[PDB]
Amino acid sequence: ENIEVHMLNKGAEGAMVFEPAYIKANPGDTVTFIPVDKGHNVESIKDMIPEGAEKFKSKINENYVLTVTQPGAYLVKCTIHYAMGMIALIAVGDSPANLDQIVSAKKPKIVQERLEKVIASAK
Ligand SMILES: [Cu+2]
Repeated sequence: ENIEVHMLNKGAEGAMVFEPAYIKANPGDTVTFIPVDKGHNVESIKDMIPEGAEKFKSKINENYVLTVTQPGAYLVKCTIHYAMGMIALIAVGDSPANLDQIVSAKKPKIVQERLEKVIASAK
């Protein structure tokens, strides 16, 4: 299956967001990131992707189709607006083994609050 994600300057949760910012997927699924607004990209955060998944980085303003394989949680960001809270969390499979680690990992205070909200009122 495919899951469409939009990158926007302004969304329900504020400025610089991924909608949806919580993505539940299965191995083999694809996630397509569409920058409806310009000046955005998608990139995996170091140490916040699973076991053997490979890191990735898209081009600014480009549509990017990610194929998810390894089960576990992935924290991704917009390289350009990471500091302002632009993140999305992808959960591949049930009970992702690295979720608690990611939630504890060090990262900007604004992304943390955003991350807390996506796991809470959502899932
Ligand atoms: Cu951005």
